[PDB]
Amino acid sequence: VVGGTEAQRNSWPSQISLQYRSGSSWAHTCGGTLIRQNWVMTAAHCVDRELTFRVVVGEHNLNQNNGTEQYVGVQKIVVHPYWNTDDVAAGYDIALLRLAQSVTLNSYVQLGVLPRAGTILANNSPCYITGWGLTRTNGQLAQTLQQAYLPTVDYAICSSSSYWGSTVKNSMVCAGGDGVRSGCQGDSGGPLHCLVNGQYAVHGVTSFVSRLGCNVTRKPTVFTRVSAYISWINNVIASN
Ligand SMILES: [Ca+2]
Repeated sequence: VVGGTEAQRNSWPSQISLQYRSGSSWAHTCGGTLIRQNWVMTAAHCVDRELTFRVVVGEHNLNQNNGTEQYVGVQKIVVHPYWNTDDVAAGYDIALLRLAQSVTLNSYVQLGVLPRAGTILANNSPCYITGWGLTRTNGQLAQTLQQAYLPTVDYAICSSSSYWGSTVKNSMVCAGGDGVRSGCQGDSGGPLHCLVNGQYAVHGVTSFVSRLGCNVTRKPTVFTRVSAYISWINNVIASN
């Protein structure tokens, strides 16, 4: 997250850290959202490579013990059937991870609230992006969970030639683009939390930013629109 601020420890309890094993140690690679005690929602491009993955819930500071973390391996990976790693602009950047064990819910670990199917947000709706991603283009990961206010940019405006144009589809949600705040490498797969009916719900899965850089004027961070995948998500969890 570029242009963000440290979030109050565990103020976004459904946020998870997706890590892979590198030799004898682990490394953060993506964010994710806990949607069931044993299911995590993240981006398909986060699991393109065949490595060993693990999920950490109740995390805040990646480098030290907070006394609230729970570590669990990934037992099954279900990527959307239409995902094409060579065409992220085509969409379908969403994957579901079945955890090897069910995590314990508590003050630091809670399930994320998903929107109703088909729900589209009005322009400039209040939302927040959270993650441990780069805090600057070509920079380095944040040690502590970061958050940034990132209001939405509706499809009409986002798909105009003045922004992303044809690159963005209705199956995506755009947010930010103020040139100061944005998601960045490492935030991928993470949530876009938006206030709806007095309640924060996860409306997006961080997917991509401009090739030119993370925080670019008129190049909002693009997210997979979760509300377009409710049926698929429900069919997978009630089958696996
Ligand atoms: Ca920690």
